[PDB]
Amino acid sequence: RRRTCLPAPCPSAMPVELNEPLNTLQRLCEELEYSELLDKAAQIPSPIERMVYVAAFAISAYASSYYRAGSKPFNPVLGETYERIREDKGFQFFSEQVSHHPPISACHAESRNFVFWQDVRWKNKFWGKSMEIVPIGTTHVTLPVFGDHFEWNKVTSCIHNISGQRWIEHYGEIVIKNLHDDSCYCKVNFIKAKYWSTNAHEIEGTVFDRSGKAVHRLFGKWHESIYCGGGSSSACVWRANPMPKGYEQYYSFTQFALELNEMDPSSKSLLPPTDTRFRPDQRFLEEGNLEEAEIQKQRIEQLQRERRRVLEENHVEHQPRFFRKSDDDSWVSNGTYLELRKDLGFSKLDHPVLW
Repeated sequence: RRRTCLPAPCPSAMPVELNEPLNTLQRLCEELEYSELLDKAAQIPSPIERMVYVAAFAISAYASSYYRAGSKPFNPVLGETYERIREDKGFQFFSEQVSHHPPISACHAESRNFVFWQDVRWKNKFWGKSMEIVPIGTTHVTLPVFGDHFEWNKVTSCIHNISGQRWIEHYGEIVIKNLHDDSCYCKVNFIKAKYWSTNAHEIEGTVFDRSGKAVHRLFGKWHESIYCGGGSSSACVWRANPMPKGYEQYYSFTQFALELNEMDPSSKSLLPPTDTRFRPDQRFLEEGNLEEAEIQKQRIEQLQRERRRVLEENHVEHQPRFFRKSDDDSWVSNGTYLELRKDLGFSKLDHPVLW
C-alpha cells in the first residue's frame, strides 16, 4: 500500500546533491520507527521492567542514522509543518518548524498507548575534516495507563571523514527519568569508538532503583540489537528492522523513511498547505531532477528571507500555528493540529505561503 521506491536512484548554501529528500521534521518522525516498544511498555505493570523498554525506545532512535552519513536532511523553512497519521502503527504525528534563527523543530504524536513529543535544536560545527552535532532539547513520553511521564536527553553525534570513507558515531550519556515515579531511573552510555578497533557503536546502560542499586543492565549496538540482563537471565529487547533490498539506491533509507514523504492522493486534501509533501525541491530530488531541485531550493530560501525581512520591518514576531512556547522555553502542542485536521478546518488559519 505504501511505496517501496523513489522514481529515481540517489545521485552518485548546500548543493542539493548532498541532500536526502527528507527534512528535520521528518527525521523526528523517524524516531517512531519502533513505536511498538511503547505499546509493549504500556503493558508491563512493573515500572523497572517498563523502563527497560522505554530505554530501548530511546536507543532505537539512533539506528537509522547508521547508513545515512552521506546525506543531509533539508532545513525546513519557518512555518513549515509535517504530519504522519499511521493507522498501522496506531499514532498521529505532526510537527512544525517553530524557529529558523536559530533552527528549532517541534513535534508531537498521539497514540492510544502513549504521547510522544519534543522540540530540538541542533548545533553543527566542523572540526577539521569532521562534523560535530550537538542537540539541545528534551524528549518526552507519557504512558497514560500508568501515569508515566518519561523524559530524557539526546547525545552528541560525529560524522567522521566528511570521502566515501565517512562514518557517523554517537557518544555521551542518556539519562531517563520518570517524573511521576522516582522508584527507578536509567543511564545509557553511548561509547565513543577507539582507533585501534573496528568495534564501534556500543551501548552500555543500567536501570537503577531509587537508591542507585543496579537492577538491569542494557548492552549491545545501537544500530543492531539491544539486550537486557537482570540476574541469571537475559533477553533481546530490541533489534533493527532489516534494510530493504537495494536500499542504497535510495539514500540508504529504511522502509519507514521511504514512506515518509509519499503523497497519498486520497488524503492530500486533508493536509494544510505548509506540509513538507508539497515542498517542490525535495520532490524534484526524489525524481532525480537535480537542476530543478537546486533552483527550487534556492527559491524557497529566498522566499523565507523576504518573509523574515517583511516581518521585522513591520515589527511582527513569527507565530507558530500548532505549538506554543512553555515557561521552559520548550515548545509544546497547543492542542489544535489534529482537531483542525479532523474538522477539515485548516482553511480557518492564515498559513504562510512557503513555496
